[PDB]
Amino acid sequence: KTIKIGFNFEESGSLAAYGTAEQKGAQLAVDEINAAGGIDGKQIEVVDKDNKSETAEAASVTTNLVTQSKVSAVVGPATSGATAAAVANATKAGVPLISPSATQDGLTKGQDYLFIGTFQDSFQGKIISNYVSEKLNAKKVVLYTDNASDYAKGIAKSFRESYKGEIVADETFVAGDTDFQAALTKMKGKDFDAIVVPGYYNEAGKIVNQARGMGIDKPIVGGDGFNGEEFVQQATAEKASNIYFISGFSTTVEVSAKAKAFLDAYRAKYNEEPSTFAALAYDSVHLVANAAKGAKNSGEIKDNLAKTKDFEGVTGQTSFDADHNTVKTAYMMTMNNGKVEAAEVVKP
Ligand SMILES: CC[C@H](C)[C@H](N)C(=O)O
Ligand SMILES: [Cl-]
Ligand SMILES: [Cl-]
Ligand SMILES: [Mg+2]
Ligand SMILES: [Mg+2]
Ligand SMILES: [Mg+2]
Repeated sequence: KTIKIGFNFEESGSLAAYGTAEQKGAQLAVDEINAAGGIDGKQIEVVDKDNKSETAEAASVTTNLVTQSKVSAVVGPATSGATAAAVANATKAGVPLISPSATQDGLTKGQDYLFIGTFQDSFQGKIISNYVSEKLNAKKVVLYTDNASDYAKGIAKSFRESYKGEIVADETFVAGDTDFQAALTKMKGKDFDAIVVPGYYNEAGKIVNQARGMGIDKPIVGGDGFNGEEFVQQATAEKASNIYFISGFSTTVEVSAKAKAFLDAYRAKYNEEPSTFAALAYDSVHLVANAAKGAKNSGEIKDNLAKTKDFEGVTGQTSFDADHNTVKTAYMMTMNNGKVEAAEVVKP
């Protein structure tokens, strides 16, 4: 027999770069585990569903995975809105759901069936404030945020709380926008030392593109939403200079053997570079597979995940606390000409 595992990922739509990276990293882990004999001698059977980057679809897909497909665990969604919309449906069926990358604070509170593989937005905002203040030496900044996003708003809230310099402009945009001219024009005529942009790649990359196009050269700093090659494609490699952003995976600073092995394996399998989201998803599959060893049913997989205190993976350790959260190493990436040239370990 087999062990059924569902994927619920943003494989198409506005968040596709994130979910597709996770699909690739998760599938690589499954393939390897299967080649090595499966779990308890059972092959992993994947039911891979695309949530289209939509919250209602993420919810519907979860119901179908847990009640029709009758999967034992779900990996994904990648993003916070979708994860928040999926959790109650997994919970009703008593199936654990692990999001490799949903950073919304408090998402796991009281959620016996939700696990989060990454850090939180409060942590991101604090790191951004510390970095722009102490490393970019910024006494004045522009804050430009996706107002249609709880993710972006959470990072912005934390940033404002921590930052002691002057926010000279606190402007907005919304997901789906493709024109940022008015706001950028308004910013240009003001002295500032950096622009902090909480948001996702479709908007952030276009913002970088347009800012640099109109002569704004100062540092543009983002949260984890800046990861991936689609951000660089939107910005264009030329304009993707003086860019800094948070990541949970680095190929150069304090690089572990597991990170090296994953980079090599992903390149061999896909002939592409992995993002931090592929790395987190690869670890999430291993966390579930390990938890499935000796598990008689889905509640036991959940219990076993909750007892995971010392897992070592591609993204360092995973050690779940009582709230199903794990501390994770974070890096501030330095990007020029669309390439990461430096990585610095950072913490609040
Ligand atoms: C892919 C994850 C994204 C960038 C974000 N951390 C979220 O929670 O929505
Ligand atoms: Cl553009
Ligand atoms: Cl400038
Ligand atoms: Mg398929
Ligand atoms: Mg000045
Ligand atoms: Mg090899």
